Amino acid sequence: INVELRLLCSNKKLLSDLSNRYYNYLFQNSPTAKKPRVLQPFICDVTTRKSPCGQGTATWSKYKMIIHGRMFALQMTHQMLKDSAAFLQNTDVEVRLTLK
Amino acid sequence: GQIKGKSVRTASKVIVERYFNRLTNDFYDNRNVVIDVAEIRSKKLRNKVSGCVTKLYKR
Amino acid sequence: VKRHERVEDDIFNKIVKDVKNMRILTRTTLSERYNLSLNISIKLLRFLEENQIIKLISSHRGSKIYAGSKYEPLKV
Amino acid sequence: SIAQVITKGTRKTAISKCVCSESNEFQLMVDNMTLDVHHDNFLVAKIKEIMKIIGYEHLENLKFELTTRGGGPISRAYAIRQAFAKAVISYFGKYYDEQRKQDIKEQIMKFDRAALVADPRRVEPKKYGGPAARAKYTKSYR
Amino acid sequence: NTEIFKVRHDTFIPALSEYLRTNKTVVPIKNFDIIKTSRGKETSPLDINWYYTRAASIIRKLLISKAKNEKPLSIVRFSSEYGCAKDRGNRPNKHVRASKGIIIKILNDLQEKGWVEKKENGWTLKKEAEEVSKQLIEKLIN
Amino acid sequence: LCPAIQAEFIRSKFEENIPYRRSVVSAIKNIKSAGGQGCVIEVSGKLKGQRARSVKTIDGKIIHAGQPKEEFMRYATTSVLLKQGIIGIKVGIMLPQDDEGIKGPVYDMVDKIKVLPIK
Amino acid sequence: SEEVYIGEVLQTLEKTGPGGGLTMCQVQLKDQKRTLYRAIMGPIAVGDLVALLDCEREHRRG
Amino acid sequence: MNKQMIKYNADLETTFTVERKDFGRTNRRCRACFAYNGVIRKYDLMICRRCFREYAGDIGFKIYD
Amino acid sequence: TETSGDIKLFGRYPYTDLEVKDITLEKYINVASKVILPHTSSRLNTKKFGRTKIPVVERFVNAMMRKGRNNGKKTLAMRIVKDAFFIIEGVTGQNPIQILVDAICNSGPREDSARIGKGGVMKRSSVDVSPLRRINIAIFLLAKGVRNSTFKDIKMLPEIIAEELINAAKNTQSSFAVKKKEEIERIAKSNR
RNA sequence: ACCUUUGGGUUAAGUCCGCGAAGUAGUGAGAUCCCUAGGAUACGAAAGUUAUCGACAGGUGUUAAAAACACAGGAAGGAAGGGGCAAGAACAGGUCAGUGAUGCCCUUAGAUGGUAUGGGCUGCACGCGCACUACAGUGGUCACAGCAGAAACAAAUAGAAGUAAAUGUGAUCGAGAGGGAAUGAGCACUGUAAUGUGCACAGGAACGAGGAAUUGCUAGUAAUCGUUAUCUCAUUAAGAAG
Ligand SMILES: [K+]
Ligand SMILES: [K+]
Ligand SMILES: [Mg+2]
Ligand SMILES: [Mg+2]
Ligand SMILES: [Mg+2]
Ligand SMILES: [Mg+2]
Ligand SMILES: [Mg+2]
Ligand SMILES: [Mg+2]
Ligand SMILES: [Mg+2]
Ligand SMILES: [Mg+2]
Ligand SMILES: [Mg+2]
Ligand SMILES: [Zn+2]
Repeated sequence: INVELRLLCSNKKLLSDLSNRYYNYLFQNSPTAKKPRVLQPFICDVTTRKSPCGQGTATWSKYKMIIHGRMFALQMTHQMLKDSAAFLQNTDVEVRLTLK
Repeated sequence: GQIKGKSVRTASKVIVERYFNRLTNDFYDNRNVVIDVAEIRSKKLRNKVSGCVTKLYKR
Repeated sequence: VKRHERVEDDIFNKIVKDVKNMRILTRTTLSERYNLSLNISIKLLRFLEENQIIKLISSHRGSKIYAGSKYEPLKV
Repeated sequence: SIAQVITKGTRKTAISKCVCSESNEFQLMVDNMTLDVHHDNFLVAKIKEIMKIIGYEHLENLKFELTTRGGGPISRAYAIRQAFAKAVISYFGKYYDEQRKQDIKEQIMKFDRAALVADPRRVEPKKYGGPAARAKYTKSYR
Repeated sequence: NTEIFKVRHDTFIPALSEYLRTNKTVVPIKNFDIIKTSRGKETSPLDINWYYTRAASIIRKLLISKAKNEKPLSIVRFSSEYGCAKDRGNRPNKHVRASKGIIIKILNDLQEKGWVEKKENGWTLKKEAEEVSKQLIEKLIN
Repeated sequence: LCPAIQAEFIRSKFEENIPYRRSVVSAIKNIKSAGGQGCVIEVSGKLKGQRARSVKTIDGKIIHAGQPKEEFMRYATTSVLLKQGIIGIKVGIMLPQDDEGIKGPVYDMVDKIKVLPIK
Repeated sequence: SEEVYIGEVLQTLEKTGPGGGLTMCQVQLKDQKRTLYRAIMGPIAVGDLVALLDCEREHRRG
Repeated sequence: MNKQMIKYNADLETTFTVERKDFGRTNRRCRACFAYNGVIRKYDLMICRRCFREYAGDIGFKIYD
Repeated sequence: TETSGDIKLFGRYPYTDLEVKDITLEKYINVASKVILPHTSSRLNTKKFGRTKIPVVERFVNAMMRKGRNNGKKTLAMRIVKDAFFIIEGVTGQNPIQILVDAICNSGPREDSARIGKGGVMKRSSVDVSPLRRINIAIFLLAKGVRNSTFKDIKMLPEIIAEELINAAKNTQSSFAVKKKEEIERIAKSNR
């Protein structure tokens, strides 16, 4: 019955498009469709001096990479899970599944 | 240091010269007119334009 | 001269006569009028507030304030 | 169900929640302690201040529980004071006539606006090249 | 009910301390009269009965923990509760824990009297230790 | 519209021993003809003697500041080794607006205002 | 001895002095016809009352 | 490599083996340039602060704020 | 606990029937705003005359958080002044508040020295102080007198507060704050 | 050669308004972006989260325009606050000791190339730059509570990394019981190796508020107080970055 699908992605526009596409698919099948849950973004960061030597005013930069994520929890029969999984390929988004 | 500037002022004058029949004293009316009549993407710019249009109209 | 570590009988006698008609009195007064140390101004002052000769009017943290026989507060 | 309202009050990084309810007797608890048992007097002074500009007859037949997290000892007392202040106005608007809400609100607004609105004030971030938000490290010449 | 919060800590900790000593429920560590409570402290305690104030305050930590339904208390938790700021010469002061040996001895004494039960992830109260506290408070507030 | 191609056309011409001026002028024509709304080219090094210099060229519209630079601007850098030292080449191109989103952004710059005509 | 005159400020004119610390002001005395020109150094609002030690010493430059 | 050393006990007759722990600069050379100094070790990068800034945008790091 | 009546300072003092008693000062001294404890966070400092609307005893405790090491210790200041009011109310016999008011009235210098010369050398001259500056200096002097008096002396700090404030209200030579007000006015006159 | 023309008002800004032998488009500024403050009708049955929304000198009063201020309502009021990005031209400014970036000169089996075991980079008459603890009572000591940014913590009988500290109440001490420098015989830890670190006992130096000079800082700022599942890191922070 239940499935939880994690769409994980370090680009916001892609994840927004792919989730809108999958939401449209859900509402076109109409199994009591719903929005995705927007997850707390993972943020990995590094802070370093700009100059390659000691000279000048010490100026510092913070680089941060953001891994966005969205979860769909959903009700489907096993055939529809097996058949719909054909949607979950050729994406820069990484896709993962949980089941009970 | 709140000066409208040349882009905003040019656009505002073109609007009053052509839609005077549609404007009133009210900022909230005037903003509904510029949201229709113009292509302004930035939220901060459409407030500057609609504020400038009310001032021109009353002059 | 340095301060003292006793309240001898004749200093004790005259302090009783002196504490009446004084208003607010504090650790320092006993130690700067008479020659007593702070460690013996505390002990004497605490004694007189058990004997009902003086009355305590504040004791917030270590700051501690007393009153004698011619004190009188404000009235509404 | 018993008549109730819930409110939230904020100061710096402290957040507090107040629940307010119908009662036969006026009752108030903070950190599970009554006002006559609670260990910090600044909190107790800030509570009895706001309880006197509001008339005692407006706090009658009413009960309060305050809970809070974050900030520190001075900031939480103001956070609690806003949560308490907003509960009475919320209850009057919901369970009595709206004129009494307006009357009470004029009194609190005359006394202190910051009892009903939250200060947006927070600590400023540290920048590089100094110990804190604005102070610079010591330049030298010779 | 959460009966403990109805009385002030600086009346409760001194009150129980006498009931402990008059029944010898906890026994002093060897050299209690010259040992310090932490490496952060400057000198040994001014009260000879400091060991009993520790025992009285340990049962208070457990009563309030039970009142709020927290997870059981560990030897590490108690060591950080009693911690302080250590003096380091020519360097900033730094936070340091209490010494475990005192706390271990108190908890093992209380185990033998049936006052404290060891769980897999901490220590917990027992019926007798709850009822002593209950019957004290019922006199003390009156 | 690819700066990484054009920079390699430039690097080639240095090895072919052709003047930097002629090479750069050709590159700018190609970039503009293909529809780029502007571009920047800089050459730097021991280019005409023992004293090193850099020569920079600008054509059309180029954006330097803010978020509009991240969506309209494309850059490449390369270097060529010669008998006297390394000569460095920088190319930047500003993409055209494109309503189907192939050649550049769909939406034009955030600060441009357009007022509709009347019936 | 505590002689004093009370005067009402009617106008302010100029920020004055090294660093612009002072303000030139016009003051009328409360119980006399006299109206003076004076420099004052604090923040001043029109309709303030100020206490003078002399009714005569003047800043003629105005 | 985890190298091993022999050591003798107090009798100078019985022998035992102990392992050398891998620590210090000797194995943490920059993956782009073999440098021993200014190596960022976080997130299992092993890249020096000079090399990081030229490659950061290829890896996918950005300066947002 | 102690009371169920109207708002009194430290829950003790009357908070009514208060007179300034110098018309030059009237508008700039807040003895209106009924507060139980001399503490407020009211954000008036970001305004044009907002620091003149802060209540009187508040301005007076702020003056104590000084000498560097005591920055930020506002609770300590309240503890100190509370005790001083007990000493003063006792000694004087009148609302500590009227002692504080009269201390300010006397301790502000009325005439001052300043550089006037613009288009040449800077020559010193007498000048006349505004109402607001006059009270700002009064608090400053009262504070500076107290701090330096207590430094390496056996007497308790709340007691020194009572010594100075009485004397100041009574305009006696005994006050550090009053003496230094005479000095400034004499030098001002010398440069007249 | 070169100048585009009369220098009057305004803004942070040739930012703009007037007027002109000039007129039209651009770069730079602003806008945009990121964080902080307010906002479900969405999602969840847990009680939060996120949000294409909200402010424009818009309203009144100030009698050319551009603007500015004072009130008022408002979560928020004059660039909303704080960052980030950021013209053209320059400089014989710094780095060949970051680079399988690199020209030219030099060395190249008795090496200026590697490796291994040790020693130095940490030496001490002395002049300077930047930090850290102080000179007490607005203190010191004992105990007891109690609160962050949020959430990670085998065990330990004197003691030998960890989940705040200022702070709140009561005691105490009484004017070098403030202060912890050089040093003694010890007791442990990390390590391939102590020289490094922790702990206990003794010891108790200058310093009683600083000459000529000199450095930042306008509000949740300065100063105070702790903390780093941040960086260095086997072990080492009195350093940076939060
Ligand atoms: K260059
Ligand atoms: K420096
Ligand atoms: Mg110390
Ligand atoms: Mg731009
Ligand atoms: Mg600028
Ligand atoms: Mg022109
Ligand atoms: Mg910008
Ligand atoms: Mg050079
Ligand atoms: Mg060295
Ligand atoms: Mg000491
Ligand atoms: Mg360093
Ligand atoms: Zn590298």
